[PDB]
Amino acid sequence: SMDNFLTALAMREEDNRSGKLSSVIFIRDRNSHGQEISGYIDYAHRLKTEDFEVYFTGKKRLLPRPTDISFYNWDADIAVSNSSPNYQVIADNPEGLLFRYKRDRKILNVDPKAQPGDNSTRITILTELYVQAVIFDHIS
Ligand SMILES: [Zn+2]
Ligand SMILES: [Zn+2]
Ligand SMILES: [Zn+2]
Ligand SMILES: [Zn+2]
Ligand SMILES: [Zn+2]
Ligand SMILES: [Zn+2]
Ligand SMILES: [Zn+2]
Repeated sequence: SMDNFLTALAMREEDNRSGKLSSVIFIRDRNSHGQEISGYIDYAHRLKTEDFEVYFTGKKRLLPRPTDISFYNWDADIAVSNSSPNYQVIADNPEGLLFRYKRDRKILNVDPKAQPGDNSTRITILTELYVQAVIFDHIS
């Protein structure tokens, strides 16, 4: 069933689809072969390309992938920044991991504890689904 995580995504689905809101989902967890993974997911683009019923009904867990905005698997020596339709990866250094929302050109600092940026909020989701889940919400 849905805990805080899927409820949070369900609450944001309509506005992500329509473009009123653009959410980036940070998940740190593990793959199914015992390695930690983390990465940043463009929620609106995933909605556009996948039937989210699979996730809402618990048929599959949402997880970050190498094709997402950025993705890490330290055990596997993988760290990639492919960007996404809605976000460009613009910096990654001690001052922050920075994405730019392409439509409005505003900068998001997407470190899991970051001060997120203009018209962005960050919320940690308490969920048993993942080691850490953080949602950044950008109001365009
Ligand atoms: Zn798209
Ligand atoms: Zn697409
Ligand atoms: Zn739906
Ligand atoms: Zn999948
Ligand atoms: Zn490890
Ligand atoms: Zn940090
Ligand atoms: Zn706002």
